[PDB]
Amino acid sequence: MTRQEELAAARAALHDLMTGKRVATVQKDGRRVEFTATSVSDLKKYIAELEVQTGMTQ
Repeated sequence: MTRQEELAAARAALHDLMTGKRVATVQKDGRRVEFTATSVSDLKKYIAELEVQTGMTQ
């Protein structure tokens, strides 16, 4: 129902990784999101997709 939200929260850290955060690492039911302040940009796109996927069922 709403599993992409958890890491989408990780996105929150990720967008922060760009400045505040530094390294995000989460566990999902299909893929893994482990990133730092080097690929977080490319990741933010991936996580951004994730984000938009959040609350897929409301």
